[PDB]
Amino acid sequence: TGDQRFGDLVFRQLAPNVWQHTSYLDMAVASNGLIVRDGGRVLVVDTAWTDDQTAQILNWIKQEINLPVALAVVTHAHQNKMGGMDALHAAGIATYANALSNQLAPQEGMVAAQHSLTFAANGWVEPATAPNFGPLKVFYPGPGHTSDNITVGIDGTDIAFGGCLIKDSKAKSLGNLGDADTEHYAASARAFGAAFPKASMIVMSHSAPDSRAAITHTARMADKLR
Ligand SMILES: [Zn+2]
Ligand SMILES: [Zn+2]
Repeated sequence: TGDQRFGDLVFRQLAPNVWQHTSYLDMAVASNGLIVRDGGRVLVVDTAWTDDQTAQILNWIKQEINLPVALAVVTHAHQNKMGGMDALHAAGIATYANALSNQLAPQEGMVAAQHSLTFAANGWVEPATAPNFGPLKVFYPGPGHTSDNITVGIDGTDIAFGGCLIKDSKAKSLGNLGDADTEHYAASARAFGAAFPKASMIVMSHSAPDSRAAITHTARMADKLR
């Protein structure tokens, strides 16, 4: 209830101007991103697993929102986040990613975003690299899930997007591979929480939106790794 199926994708409205988009890849693994309505334009966080799935995202937006997609930001260089970059570019959408994500993308078989984000030493995005991001507040919490993994808060809402960094409050593991920073993971998770201290709805890549318990639980799980 509240979920719209659209082809093989699923869309859930989280707020008047925010939807979660979900795509699947058989390895039947879900991956979430965000769609944000900002006045006369749409902003997208993360692609779907594939170009064709991402094109469907844009199809859904055209139908349900009917506003031009101005830009997209992807939160790290893995297929579930950057797999549909070509689809974004073919639609004339300006794309942004961590400079490191763009550096890693060719090795991961991903297409690099058109623009590179860089970050101050306190983790907040450098304003000039993220021009006209509207309500999107982009924060690099430090290495965790990956070295390049970044997070996005939505001003005007209680929503913060933790991507693959944050696991749900009942997650039985962190499901990291070799590119995880198991030393700094805990601190990065907590940095994310501190960057968006008022966010009460935490959106993440691999499960439904959860409370702030997702953040503290993730950090506590990561504490066991150090
Ligand atoms: Zn990942
Ligand atoms: Zn993931």
